[PDB]
Amino acid sequence: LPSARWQYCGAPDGSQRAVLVQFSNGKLQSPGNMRFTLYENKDSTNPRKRNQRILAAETDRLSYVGNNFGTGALKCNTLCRHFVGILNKTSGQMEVYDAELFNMQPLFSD
Amino acid sequence: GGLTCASAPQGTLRILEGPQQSLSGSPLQPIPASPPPQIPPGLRPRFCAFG
Repeated sequence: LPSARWQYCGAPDGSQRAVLVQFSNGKLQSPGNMRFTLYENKDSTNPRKRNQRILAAETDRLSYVGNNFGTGALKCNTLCRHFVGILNKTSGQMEVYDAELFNMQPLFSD
Repeated sequence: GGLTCASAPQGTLRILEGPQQSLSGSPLQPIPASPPPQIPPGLRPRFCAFG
């Protein structure tokens, strides 16, 4: 059975994280036209706030927002951990990195 | 300079931590079964007739 040699190159300080997105309303038919912007909290002194992040995705018609804090932050980001594996098919080596999962949702204000 | 959607993942790995089963010995009871009530040895009659 096909197997890969596992390596956690991972994050140098653990400060580095990749970014996974999941859309609450399904799959994006055209993810190529989306612009993602990652926002971080300016407060680096508060351990609670220093890991707060917002991911915004803008389309022509709607905006999506995901956050890793508050109601929008969901349980899967903690109870479980997410990683990204980059497999080199030639070497059979899989490099594994920490990942952060954002659940994306639509933007409207009264 | 922004973030763009990349190629779809080709596979998923789900990790869980699991221990294994031991041999079946099925040691039902310390002193097992319903041990039967029984005769005290010898006993002897504790009663006699008159005469």
